[PDB]
Amino acid sequence: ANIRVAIAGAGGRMGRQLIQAALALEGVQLGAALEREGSSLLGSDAGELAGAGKTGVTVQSSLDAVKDDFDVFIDFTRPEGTLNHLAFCRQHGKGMVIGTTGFDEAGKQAIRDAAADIAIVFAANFSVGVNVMLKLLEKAAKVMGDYTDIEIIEAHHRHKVDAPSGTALAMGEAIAHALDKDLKDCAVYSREGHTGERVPGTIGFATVRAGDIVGEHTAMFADIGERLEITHKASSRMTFANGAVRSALWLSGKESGLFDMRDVLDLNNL
Amino acid sequence: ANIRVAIAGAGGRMGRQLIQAALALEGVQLGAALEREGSSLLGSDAGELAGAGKTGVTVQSSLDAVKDDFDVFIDFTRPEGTLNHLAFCRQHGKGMVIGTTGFDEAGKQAIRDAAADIAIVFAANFSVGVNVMLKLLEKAAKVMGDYTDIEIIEAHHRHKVDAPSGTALAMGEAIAHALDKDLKDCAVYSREGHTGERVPGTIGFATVRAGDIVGEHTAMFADIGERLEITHKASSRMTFANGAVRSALWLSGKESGLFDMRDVLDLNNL
Amino acid sequence: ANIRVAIAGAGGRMGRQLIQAALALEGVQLGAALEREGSSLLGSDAGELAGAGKTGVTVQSSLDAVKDDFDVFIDFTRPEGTLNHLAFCRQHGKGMVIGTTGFDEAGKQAIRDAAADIAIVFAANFSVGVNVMLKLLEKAAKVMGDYTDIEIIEAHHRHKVDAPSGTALAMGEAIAHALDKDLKDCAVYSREGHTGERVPGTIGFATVRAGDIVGEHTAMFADIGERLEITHKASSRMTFANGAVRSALWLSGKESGLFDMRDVLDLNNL
Amino acid sequence: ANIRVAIAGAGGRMGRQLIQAALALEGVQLGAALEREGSSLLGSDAGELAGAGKTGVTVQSSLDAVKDDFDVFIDFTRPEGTLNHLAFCRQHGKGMVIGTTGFDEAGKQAIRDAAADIAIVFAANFSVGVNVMLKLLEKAAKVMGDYTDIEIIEAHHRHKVDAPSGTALAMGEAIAHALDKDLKDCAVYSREGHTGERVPGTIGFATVRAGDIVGEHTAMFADIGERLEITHKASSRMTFANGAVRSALWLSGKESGLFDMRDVLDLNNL
Ligand SMILES: NC(=O)c1ccc[n+]([C@@H]2O[C@H](COP(=O)([O-])OP(=O)(O)OC[C@H]3O[C@@H](n4cnc5c(N)ncnc54)[C@H](O)[C@@H]3O)[C@@H](O)[C@H]2O)c1
Ligand SMILES: NC(=O)c1ccc[n+]([C@@H]2O[C@H](COP(=O)([O-])OP(=O)(O)OC[C@H]3O[C@@H](n4cnc5c(N)ncnc54)[C@H](O)[C@@H]3O)[C@@H](O)[C@H]2O)c1
Ligand SMILES: NC(=O)c1ccc[n+]([C@@H]2O[C@H](COP(=O)([O-])OP(=O)(O)OC[C@H]3O[C@@H](n4cnc5c(N)ncnc54)[C@H](O)[C@@H]3O)[C@@H](O)[C@H]2O)c1
Ligand SMILES: NC(=O)c1ccc[n+]([C@@H]2O[C@H](COP(=O)([O-])OP(=O)(O)OC[C@H]3O[C@@H](n4cnc5c(N)ncnc54)[C@H](O)[C@@H]3O)[C@@H](O)[C@H]2O)c1
Repeated sequence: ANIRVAIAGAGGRMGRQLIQAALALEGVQLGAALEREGSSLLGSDAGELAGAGKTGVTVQSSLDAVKDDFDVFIDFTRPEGTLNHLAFCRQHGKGMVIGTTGFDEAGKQAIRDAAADIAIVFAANFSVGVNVMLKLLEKAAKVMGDYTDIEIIEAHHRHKVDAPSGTALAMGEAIAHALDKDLKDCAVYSREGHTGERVPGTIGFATVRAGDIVGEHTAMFADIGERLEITHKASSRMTFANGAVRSALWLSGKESGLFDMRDVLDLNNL
Repeated sequence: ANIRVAIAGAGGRMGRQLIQAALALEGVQLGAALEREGSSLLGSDAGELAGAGKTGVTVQSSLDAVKDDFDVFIDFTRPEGTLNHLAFCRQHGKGMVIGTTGFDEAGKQAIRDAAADIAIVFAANFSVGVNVMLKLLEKAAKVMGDYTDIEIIEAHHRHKVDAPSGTALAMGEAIAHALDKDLKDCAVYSREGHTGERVPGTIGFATVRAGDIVGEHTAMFADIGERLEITHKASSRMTFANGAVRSALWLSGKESGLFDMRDVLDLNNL
Repeated sequence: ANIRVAIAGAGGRMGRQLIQAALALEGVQLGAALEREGSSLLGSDAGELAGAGKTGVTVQSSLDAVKDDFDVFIDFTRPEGTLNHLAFCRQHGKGMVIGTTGFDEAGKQAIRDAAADIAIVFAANFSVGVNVMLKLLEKAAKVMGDYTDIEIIEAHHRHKVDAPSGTALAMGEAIAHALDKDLKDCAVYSREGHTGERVPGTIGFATVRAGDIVGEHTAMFADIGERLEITHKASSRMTFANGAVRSALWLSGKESGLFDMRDVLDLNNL
Repeated sequence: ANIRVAIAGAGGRMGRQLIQAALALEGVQLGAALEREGSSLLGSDAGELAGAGKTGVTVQSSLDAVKDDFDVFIDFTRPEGTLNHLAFCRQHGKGMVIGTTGFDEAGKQAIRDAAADIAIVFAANFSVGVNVMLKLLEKAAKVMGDYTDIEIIEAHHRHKVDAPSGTALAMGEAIAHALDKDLKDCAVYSREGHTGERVPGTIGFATVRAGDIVGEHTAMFADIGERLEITHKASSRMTFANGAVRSALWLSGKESGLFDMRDVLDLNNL
């Protein structure tokens, strides 16, 4: 019952979860369900896709076709698709929640630029948990980070291709900044053979790849005699679907500006 | 080389660690080393006790004997001993770092009262780690605490007699307050047989007792799809010795008032 | 391409997973797909249900209807349903893989009795992982169990109603037997207030209930100076679907007898 | 009250623990306490060193001086020292428990050779826990190792110089053998940048270095839907002192042969 949303990528891993997350969320209605033209346009929506009910909400291929059908557009697709939707939403004040990744500089640039006519939440990671952990780790670095050893460990399924995750990296920068240094001057990503002694001031990263682990991140601050650990474990991708939808909702009343989860979660004044 | 400290309880589990912690700390000198009269007054100090060097600093039995020998008094003994030292330090402006526990109301009351003539740091738990975790858990409860399930797990050695630790309890109150409720209205300490379903809004506590674990505390905030955990592991009692000494030092320049670790660590503005 | 299986409960939480697990497994074909008569008999199978392909394999309501369609019958339904299927399979030598739980003594009794005419794998827990852990914990108890403190911790989602899980309980008995004692003479399930000291020889159990955790079990053997932990984490119910299907397959060539996972996994000679 | 032992290295990190472990153990008496000639020959033993009692047992510098004073010799010193003691014990049938590491091939060779005249327990790691875990991990690999991803994670204090520990390496070989392959053909020790996908069949190792962690080892076997983890956490070096002393005792009645913990712990028939 409020704000309607459109879900681009409706049959992809993220669009389904996004449908379930949307229904399930209150204060949000499911306006449109896009997919691209050429697929089996997998039975005009419903629980069709999102294994849910049925919903007279049926998947489509046309942006202008639905224009009056949603208020906020949520995208977890591909940079190229995004940029198109971006142009349309921008044309007709339609807010975006964007979680597609891998833009090039030009990519990102359109986004900030579309951001003065529409309201956009753009974020790398939409898990609330993760966004809080990043805030915590700062504080934490404030008082313990200094004199404590700092090591980040992250585990992911056997098909993740980049080591150490992007979240581990953000964790790393979050801290290094806190200590007001540069991640690049103090990071160590590998430890094989005779290393000699751990170097004070660095931030080691350890990386585990196995099974279907969706994502676990732990930050450690070790002194002599005690350890503080802050771990975030994602159990399923619903974790981002939930936080995308929460932000769609938060966009309510919002005319324009570029935002992220700190904005949504008000981690700022926190 | 600065501020000298006296260490009451010099041959007890805490007084040794406290000697090592003191030497090792910089900006602090070891002025006096008390024990009570009647013991083997275990070879007038040194590495004697604290397995350290030797130090022309030799253990004693007389408060007035050392009065000019230390500036700050650190006590991890017994309420009764404390109250005495308390009276002496109070007489002659001598600051206290107090970590003795188990006062009765009258106990605590003398303390606050001695607190207008001398400067005292009185704390239940002097581990920095723990004190930060407690600050974090609040913040955390702020944004996730609400709609997330909250469970505290703590492990301790097989001779701890009270379940769930005092730290778990403080963890619990730290949160419940954050959510602005009462720990007493929402706590669950045991789960045996047919419980039926977990009740939204409660804070379960699980308690593990085994071996020589000095102390591990984990707070969990579980949603559907993700978990944030904040764990503090004490590896040795040096963790409190360190933070007692850090507070002794912090007391420098301090005339009077009652304080604790939030004060020492400035967790306040944090 | 081999052995066909029928999946009773085809639209329940377990029957879908069981369909996916079956296709995906090799050396196994999907013969029949039952549901009971009266439901929306959720579109005669396929990826219909198990979000899979389509499969000319369509859900049904009639046991005799499919009799020539499967070789082994897999049941994760209700005791009452089971007992029926049981009678049919027993009539016409059809092997069972049974994972339905909660029989009464009479229940279990039919099962052992059907077991001399057909081959049945009956198990409480069909996760391979868990079945290995239970074997390990014995061995383990053999050499460390004795003089080490033993504590079992288990976490499950907020709608589990019985504390401490059935797996924790089996873990407990697995050990107690190893030490050749009785679980009932040495178990402790709760620890609230002044407990006094941990009692040598007992097996404490700690129980965590939160979010959507599907199931985590940890067994601890703590001495002075070291801890051995054996943890099994279920990430999704596919873990049992997989092991049910593996047993269906194992049943190949098997005329009759009652078996379980130790049999399937040959944990016996292990 | 039985078997006396001599402890070479009596003031080193290991010799003290070894004294405490010895007294504390029953069925073992403390015969001699060596150190080398030139040190402060730290007050002829007692709780002197091992912070224990006093013991008319006083530290020495002469092997022949004590020859009638102990039955079994325990060494955690240096290869060079070892080789000497080795020659003496060999001369006069005196059993050895050896935990000194870093021999060269010639080193090891003397040992096996001294092993036909005296009885020696020679082991890299004397923690019982670790020795059981290694046995478990085999079994485990037997049934799950194959099709599961295998990752070893180990943490150690900030002054350990070799990555991945020797225990992680032994863990690795223990498994690889189980699967009957070669550790060297399937190990991966580092994961930095674009790795591409995890390769089936390898054994990744992740390495954490921080604070004063004495040693934590975890072996993981991950499938789709479940994980089995076997973790061993050393809390203090007493863990090896205990197992050295247990082996000294086990040596009782033993004339000659080369042995290790599997022998002591009978992990063989296990
Ligand atoms: N930021 C976050 O927290 C977060 C989390 C998870 C994934 N993601 C991102 O979300 C996106 C979705 O990934 P996914 O796992 O759903 O995988 P996927 O392959 O299932 O997603 C592809 C989806 O996008 C649609 N799409 C592709 N190209 C398109 C085009 N040109 N025009 C229109 N529709 C197009 C596809 O039709 C499909 O629906 C990715 O960019 C991923 O990087 C982000
Ligand atoms: N607050 C913290 O973070 C923290 C942490 C650990 C322990 N503690 C507390 O510190 C204290 C020390 O415990 P401990 O493990 O050292 O055990 P312990 O038995 O070793 O401590 C006893 C010490 O106090 C001395 N003492 C006892 N009674 C005395 C008296 N009447 N007058 C003078 N000296 C006296 C004893 O002589 C001995 O030195 C306890 O109160 C404990 O509750 C606090
Ligand atoms: N042993 C294991 O490792 C294991 C693991 C998980 C669950 N289980 C068990 O498997 C079963 C399935 O649970 P579920 O989560 O799929 O939940 P569910 O509610 O989805 O399962 C019910 C399914 O059984 C069918 N069914 C019910 N009554 C029937 C009847 N009289 N005749 C025929 N069909 C009938 C329903 O139609 C439905 O398909 C339960 O008994 C559960 O205890 C066992
Ligand atoms: N195998 C195990 O499980 C295990 C565990 C821990 C350490 N270790 C080994 O045990 C040994 C002890 O290490 P440590 O931490 O006690 O450190 P350390 O520096 O305290 O040990 C040195 C000790 O050996 C003595 N020593 C040195 N050279 C000697 C010589 N030539 N002749 C006689 N005495 C001599 C020193 O006097 C001192 O007592 C090392 O080899 C270490 O690698 C083994």
